[PDB]
Amino acid sequence: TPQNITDLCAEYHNTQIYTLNDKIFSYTESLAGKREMAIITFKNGAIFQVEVPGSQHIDSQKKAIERMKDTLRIAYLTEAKVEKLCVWNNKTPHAIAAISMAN
Amino acid sequence: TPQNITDLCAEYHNTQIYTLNDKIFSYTESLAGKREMAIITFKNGAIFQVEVPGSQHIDSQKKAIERMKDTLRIAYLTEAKVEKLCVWNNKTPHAIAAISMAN
Amino acid sequence: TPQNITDLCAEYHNTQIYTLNDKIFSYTESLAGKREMAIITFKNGAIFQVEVPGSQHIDSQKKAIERMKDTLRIAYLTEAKVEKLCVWNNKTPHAIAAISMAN
Amino acid sequence: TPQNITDLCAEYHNTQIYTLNDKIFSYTESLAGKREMAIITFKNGAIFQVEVPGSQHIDSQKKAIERMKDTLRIAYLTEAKVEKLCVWNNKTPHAIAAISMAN
Amino acid sequence: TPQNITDLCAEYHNTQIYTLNDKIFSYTESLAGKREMAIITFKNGAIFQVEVPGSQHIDSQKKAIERMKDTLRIAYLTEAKVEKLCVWNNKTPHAIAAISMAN
Ligand SMILES: CC(=O)N[C@H]1[C@@H](O[C@H]2[C@@H](O)[C@@H](CO)O[C@@H](O[C@H]3[C@H](O[C@@H]4O[C@@H](C)[C@@H](O)[C@@H](O)[C@@H]4O)[C@@H](O)[C@@H](O)O[C@@H]3CO)[C@@H]2O[C@@H]2O[C@@H](C)[C@@H](O)[C@@H](O)[C@@H]2O)O[C@H](CO)[C@H](O)[C@@H]1O
Ligand SMILES: CC(=O)N[C@H]1[C@@H](O[C@H]2[C@@H](O)[C@@H](CO)O[C@@H](O[C@H]3[C@H](O[C@@H]4O[C@@H](C)[C@@H](O)[C@@H](O)[C@@H]4O)[C@@H](O)[C@@H](O)O[C@@H]3CO)[C@@H]2O[C@@H]2O[C@@H](C)[C@@H](O)[C@@H](O)[C@@H]2O)O[C@H](CO)[C@H](O)[C@@H]1O
Ligand SMILES: CC(=O)N[C@H]1[C@@H](O[C@H]2[C@@H](O)[C@@H](CO)O[C@@H](O[C@H]3[C@H](O[C@@H]4O[C@@H](C)[C@@H](O)[C@@H](O)[C@@H]4O)[C@@H](O)[C@H](O)O[C@@H]3CO)[C@@H]2O[C@@H]2O[C@@H](C)[C@@H](O)[C@@H](O)[C@@H]2O)O[C@H](CO)[C@H](O)[C@@H]1O
Ligand SMILES: C[C@@H]1O[C@@H](O)[C@@H](O)[C@H](O)[C@@H]1O
Ligand SMILES: [Ca+2]
Ligand SMILES: [Ca+2]
Ligand SMILES: [Ca+2]
Ligand SMILES: [Ca+2]
Ligand SMILES: [Ca+2]
Ligand SMILES: [Ca+2]
Ligand SMILES: [Ca+2]
Ligand SMILES: [Ca+2]
Ligand SMILES: [Ca+2]
Ligand SMILES: [Ca+2]
Repeated sequence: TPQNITDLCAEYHNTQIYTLNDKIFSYTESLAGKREMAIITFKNGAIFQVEVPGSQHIDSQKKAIERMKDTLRIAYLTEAKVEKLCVWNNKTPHAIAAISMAN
Repeated sequence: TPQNITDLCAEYHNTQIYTLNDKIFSYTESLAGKREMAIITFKNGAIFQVEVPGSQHIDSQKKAIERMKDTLRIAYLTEAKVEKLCVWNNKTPHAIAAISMAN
Repeated sequence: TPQNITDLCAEYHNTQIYTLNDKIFSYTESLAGKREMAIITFKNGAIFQVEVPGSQHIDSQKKAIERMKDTLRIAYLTEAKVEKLCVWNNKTPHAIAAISMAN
Repeated sequence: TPQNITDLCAEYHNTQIYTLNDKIFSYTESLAGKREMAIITFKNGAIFQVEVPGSQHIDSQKKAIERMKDTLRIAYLTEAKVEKLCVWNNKTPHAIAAISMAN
Repeated sequence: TPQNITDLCAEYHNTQIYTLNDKIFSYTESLAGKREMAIITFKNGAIFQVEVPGSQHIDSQKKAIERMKDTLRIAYLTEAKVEKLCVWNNKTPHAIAAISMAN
């Protein structure tokens, strides 16, 4: 089991770490059919999504996807500093696999 | 996959973007049978609903509807600025499909 | 579809409106068997319940009943001003059907 | 249907009301197998549990037990004054049936 | 039934109490397949996980595992003092069984 976000992300092909050290600049969420997703941006221009749940996901991931959207919303509203995001770079916008927060 | 609320909105027939750049003025919620819904308003007079779940909604939208009501409630209680809403303008009040929050 | 709490409330028999314009004074909840409910009070002495879920409630209402109790708890904790309640007056205490909040 | 915690409590055998009028001093929760429970303490040394779900609870209590643990966590974190707890006194620690908050 | 975290922890093999008396330094959450987990850190260098759910967990633990991740997130965002953690020390990072907060 990895002990940090960087090591976790390195377990996956098609992932990279973005180091933001910044609060989330905007938060977007959609309930439209086939676009049940969230999109966040940062002041530097980065745009990331939480993917629409789908065939690329195993059943163990469905609760986690819902948790990640909960996390991003509350981070946005508390202005919480996002340290790193582990993201899939084989999707546009890049898709969030993991997030770390620190003061 | 779209990169913002505007492009997302444009993927659907009968939707429109409203730009509010304002906090939610009022939040209303009902548990009454056949009226399990939320209604928000803005200072400018805009009134928007999250629809009662029914046959216009595919199963994947169900969770997303419940999430949208959570988001609108907490956005209200935190006085969070709403940037844009993507809505179905074929319903009265207009029905929320997506929301973006930013300053 | 109604556009406000008053018009919603009018769609049902045995309901009335209270206009509190005040924060919730007290919040109570219970997990005891057959009494899985919440009760709220206002400074003016009004007492209201979210009913125990039951045969009088259609399946679509079950999720809404849970949400209502979530809303009341967070409204209480943030000292959010309640504008109006729509309640059923054929129950004792009067039972909440819908709520509106505005600053 | 009762109108307050004291009357609700009096509808059950092996219950009593504690009147704390204080915030929760400590919050403990466990995910360990067979001890999926929460424990609260008050500064006066009183200790209470939310029981591990079990055959002593009817299905309708299952959601309400989960709500109670949510309520105690957020009360702890917001330093909300707990007015009274109704508890079953044939358990050790005494088991929470209901809570009121006021202040 | 135990009355505190130290006694609860002692009912299990391969556990120990860590006494932190400090807020969470970092919170990390992942939705990546087979790594649906959370990791927290403390200023002192301690790293702990909430395990990916697996065959080492019974059905009654599933909801509590989701609850714990909810608790850690909100503890982190509130800068809540964590008193103790009961952890499995035959996992790396050590795996959270129970948490107590007090300040
Ligand atoms: C920083 C890092 O870890 N790795 C690389 C990487 O980063 C760029 C790559 O993700 C491309 C993919 O198109 O997007 C660039 O950002 C765009 C923004 O694109 C949006 O945000 C990213 C993160 C993706 O989700 C993408 O799908 C989104 O559309 C766009 O919104 C606008 O801001 O323009 C920038 C490019 O200027 C990534 O660039 C990196 O992040 C941006 C925000 C900015 O900080 C750049 O300075 C930074 O490089 O690939 C690039 C390729 O040049 C480099 O190798 C990075 O080192
Ligand atoms: C009785 C008691 O509470 N602790 C013992 C115990 O503690 C050390 C032990 O848990 C080892 C792992 O076997 O880890 C040491 O911490 C590492 C950090 O490791 C991470 O956090 C711990 C808690 C585990 O989850 C581990 O899997 C994680 O990797 C590591 O991140 C880095 O910071 O280095 C430290 C020190 O090696 C535990 O050490 C204790 O806790 C740390 C935070 C610090 O306070 C240490 O000074 C302290 O000893 O075992 C040691 C003997 O190894 C002592 O008996 C403790 O009393
Ligand atoms: C973005 C866009 O295309 N806007 C055009 C649109 O806006 C009006 C329509 O959306 C109509 C359709 O009913 O409602 C108008 O607003 C009413 C308001 O309606 C409630 O809120 C709107 C957003 C809808 O969800 C309705 O279903 C709701 O009932 C009433 O509650 C209010 O009392 O009165 C206003 C009219 O003043 C929309 O008005 C626009 O948005 C409002 C909030 C104001 O900003 C107003 O100035 C705008 O015009 O249709 C108009 C036609 O005049 C324009 O073409 C807009 O571009
Ligand atoms: C109110 C009391 O508080 C503590 O002393 C517990 O050990 C008792 O069992 C009871 O819960
Ligand atoms: Ca700010
Ligand atoms: Ca702000
Ligand atoms: Ca901080
Ligand atoms: Ca204000
Ligand atoms: Ca006050
Ligand atoms: Ca306000
Ligand atoms: Ca204080
Ligand atoms: Ca207060
Ligand atoms: Ca601080
Ligand atoms: Ca405090």
